[PDB]
Amino acid sequence: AANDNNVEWNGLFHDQGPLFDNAPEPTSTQSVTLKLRTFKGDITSANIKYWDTADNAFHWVPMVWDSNDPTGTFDYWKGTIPASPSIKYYRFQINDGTSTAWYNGNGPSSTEPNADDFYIIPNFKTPDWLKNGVMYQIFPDRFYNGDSSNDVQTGSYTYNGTPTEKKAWGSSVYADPGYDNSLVFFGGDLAGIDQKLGYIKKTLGANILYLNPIFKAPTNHKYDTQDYMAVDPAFGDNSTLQTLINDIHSTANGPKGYLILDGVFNHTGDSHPWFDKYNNFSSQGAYESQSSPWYNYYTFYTWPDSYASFLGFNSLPKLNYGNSGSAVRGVIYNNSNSVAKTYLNPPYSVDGWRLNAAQYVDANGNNGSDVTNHQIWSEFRNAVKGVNSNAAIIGQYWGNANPWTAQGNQWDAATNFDGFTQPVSEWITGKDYQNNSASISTTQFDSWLRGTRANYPTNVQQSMMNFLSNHDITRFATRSGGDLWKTYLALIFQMTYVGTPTIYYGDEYGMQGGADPDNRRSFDWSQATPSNSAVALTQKLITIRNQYPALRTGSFMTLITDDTNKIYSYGRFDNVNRIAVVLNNDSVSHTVNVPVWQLSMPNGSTVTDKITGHSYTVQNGMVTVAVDGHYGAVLAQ
Ligand SMILES: OC[C@H]1O[C@@H](O[C@H]2[C@H](O)[C@@H](O)[C@@H](OC[C@H]3O[C@@H](O[C@H]4[C@H](O)[C@@H](O)[C@H](O[C@H]5[C@H](O)[C@@H](O)[C@@H](OC[C@H]6O[C@H](O[C@H]7[C@H](O)[C@@H](O)[C@@H](O[C@H]8[C@H](O)[C@@H](O)[C@@H](OC[C@H]9O[C@H](O[C@H]%10[C@H](O)[C@@H](O)[C@@H](O)O[C@@H]%10CO)[C@H](O)[C@@H](O)[C@@H]9O)O[C@@H]8CO)O[C@@H]7CO)[C@H](O)[C@@H](O)[C@@H]6O)O[C@@H]5CO)O[C@@H]4CO)[C@H](O)[C@@H](O)[C@@H]3O)O[C@@H]2CO)[C@H](O)[C@@H](O)[C@@H]1O
Ligand SMILES: OC[C@H]1O[C@H](O[C@H]2[C@H](O)[C@@H](O)[C@H](O[C@H]3[C@H](O)[C@@H](O)[C@H](OC[C@H]4O[C@@H](O[C@H]5[C@H](O)[C@@H](O)[C@H](O)O[C@@H]5CO)[C@H](O)[C@@H](O)[C@@H]4O)O[C@@H]3CO)O[C@@H]2CO)[C@H](O)[C@@H](O)[C@@H]1O
Ligand SMILES: OC[C@H]1O[C@@H](O[C@H]2[C@H](O)[C@@H](O)[C@H](O)O[C@@H]2CO)[C@H](O)[C@@H](O)[C@@H]1O
Ligand SMILES: OC[C@H]1O[C@@H](O)[C@H](O)[C@@H](O)[C@@H]1O
Ligand SMILES: OC[C@H]1O[C@H](O)[C@H](O)[C@@H](O)[C@@H]1O
Ligand SMILES: [Ca+2]
Ligand SMILES: [Ca+2]
Ligand SMILES: [Ca+2]
Repeated sequence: AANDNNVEWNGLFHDQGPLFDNAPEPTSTQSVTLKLRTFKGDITSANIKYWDTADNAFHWVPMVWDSNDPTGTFDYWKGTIPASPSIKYYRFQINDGTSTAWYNGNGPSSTEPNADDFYIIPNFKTPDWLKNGVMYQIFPDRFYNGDSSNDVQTGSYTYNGTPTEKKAWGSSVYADPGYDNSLVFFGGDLAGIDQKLGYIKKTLGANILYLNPIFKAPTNHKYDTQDYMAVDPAFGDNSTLQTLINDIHSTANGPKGYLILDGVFNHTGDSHPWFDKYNNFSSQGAYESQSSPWYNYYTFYTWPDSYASFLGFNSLPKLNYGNSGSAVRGVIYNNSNSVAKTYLNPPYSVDGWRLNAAQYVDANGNNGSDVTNHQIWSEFRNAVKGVNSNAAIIGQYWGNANPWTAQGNQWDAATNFDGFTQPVSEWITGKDYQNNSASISTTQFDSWLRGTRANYPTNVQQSMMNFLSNHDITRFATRSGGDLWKTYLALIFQMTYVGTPTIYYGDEYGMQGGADPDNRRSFDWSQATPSNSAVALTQKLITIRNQYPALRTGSFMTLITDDTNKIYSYGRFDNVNRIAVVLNNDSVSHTVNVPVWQLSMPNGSTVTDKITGHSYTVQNGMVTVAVDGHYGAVLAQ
């Protein structure tokens, strides 16, 4: 490069990784020093332009040359944004004579952007164990029956005039005639999970567990809560939970673990004593009497048959959060003996909550996604973080969760459907996560990922729940036609991308299943061993991620987007590590010349494909590696 009235986008780069930001999660008193990369001697001037919420105006901070990278290929321009309590957003204006280019969260641009600027949210912190961990999701009843004595039997009890049905382990999940899909139980419980911690924390290596509902409820999924204060008898009791939490936190059976619980706070089941539609309690619920001490916990349009609920389901009456200081906000999160704080406090001390249907939480029966909804979650945050500043908060949202995270006063992250699940699904399987035809090329994939990451602050990005699938969508293995290689590719990408790798029990070995409830089959433990290639790779990958901080909290730079050969290469890097990931989304093999010079990997230095053990030597900024179709290489140094 040179001073030639031309700013070369290729050399330009910046994100909030260690090399470019010395304060990614600053306090009110820490200033943020930014570094921008450009080809050596490529520009003439560069400036940081930031909008400060303090005075609603833009501010200018001319940058100065700071240094060259070890390979003398790039320049690092420096500039500092002053320390203060206010949220700020910035972008860079890069000049080279008569040529100007802009750069922000969405990369280089010819015209000045007005959205996707980088974020600086003082005092906003997301739990680092979440950024650096690997999560494992479990749908309780279908993981492992560790205690058959608490098993729900056929006919044990009935719900809304329908007996429960028990299935032999491994059988189909669909209810037989006379029964209901939501009342089919396989016997999965807490003792079961406790007995299989070794497989989770050692065989795989995951250090975080997220469980679907485990509180008293009549269904098998349990989102129709009957009592948040008691573990459903079928899964055990509260002391069984205490034991499990102790074994999860234990460092004597593997790495230190963390437990995240599903919080269904937008509604309750219709059989919860506060509502008591079927009169299962001597107390009087809202449905039973307009005098009920809990009458105002709900919204009735025409008492008692017509009332607000979750998406029209009468079994899920919607809670009325009213205004600040309301009884409802008290039992859910404000009171020390509320659902949220009870489990966050001893003798439970869980590590976080997954906010179910979080966007709908509101007052008076409205559907949220408004001021009230956001006011509630920001109070929810103070409450949780007041009890444990390291307790994670991850909300369920299928689109852009920027409105619930970009101000650092609500959730730490969100279920990454839009930023991970969908793009990965369409790129590798040619299907969206509902299994309908939807394909995207590599260039598109890379563009989809960049735009979605730009929707969130860096610490949020690094805390997003990235799963290939879950209890509400179809199995990745099913969307791929059983082609286990597509699972390999998915895993390698998932374990090396930005965000919390999240495995939905079964995906690690390639489990199938279509739309609910078929996406909640019982875990086949004969497949749960390294003899299964998917499992072995999963474990291998998890070890690799835990080995390099760069894969968890490092920068991310796109390296190759080849739609012809279907090759995707990106680099994860920081002050100490440079890692080039090369993915082959094609069905045949391809030899790729990886431009590792982009990550400043010195010539003559060696790299190692952590996935095969095979080592390579960097020569002329490149590294040639052969990669099978639907597979990948993780060149690290
Ligand atoms: O062998 C296979 C090979 O061969 C071929 O395959 C063939 C196959 O052989 C054929 O048989 C054939 O099968 C097709 C499919 O048939 C299915 O059966 C049909 C049913 O018979 C029929 O009744 C049904 O019709 C309606 C139904 O009547 C309606 O009532 C309605 O029901 C919806 C839903 O209700 C209940 O859901 C529960 C949940 O289970 C429970 O967990 C909880 O939900 C909570 C969430 O879990 C939690 O995360 C949170 O979520 C909040 C979000 O909610 C909303 O998101 C929705 C989203 O909108 C949906 O798209 C989807 O993703 O679900 C999510 C989650 O709900 C909201 O939008 C978001 O914003 C929120 O964030 O909170 C909630 C609440 O707390 O509670 C709910 C409610 O109580 C039931 O339990 C559940 O089962 C049910 O689905 O809708 C259905 C229709 O949608 O229709 C089905 C299908 O037509 C079988 O069941 C299927 O398994 C089968 O796939 O054809 C196939 C061909 O494909 C093939 O050729 C080969 O390829 C195969 O390999
Ligand atoms: O901060 C630690 C830093 O210290 C040392 O760098 C000093 C340097 O010794 C000073 O000369 C420098 O002062 C000015 C300089 O007078 C001015 O001309 C220059 O203009 C910007 C141009 O900078 C160019 O970068 C480097 C180039 O990459 C090097 O190979 C070459 O030897 O030096 C130049 C800078 O002179 C850039 O490529 C051009 O496009 C720019 O037009 O700006 C500097 C600084 O404002 O101050 C430096 C303090 O940082 C060490 O040499 C350095 O390694 C340490 O990182
Ligand atoms: O979070 C909403 C919105 O915020 C955007 O940041 C700044 C923007 O940089 C500034 O130019 C404008 O005046 O104010 C907004 C904040 O209100 C961010 O760039 C967007 O992506 C984001 O959607
Ligand atoms: O068509 C399916 C094919 O996908 C490719 O990615 C794999 O390398 C092959 O082994 C497999 O047979
Ligand atoms: O369907 C394609 C689009 O899907 C979603 O809206 C993504 O957020 C967007 O980035 C992508 O372009
Ligand atoms: Ca130039
Ligand atoms: Ca059991
Ligand atoms: Ca009653």
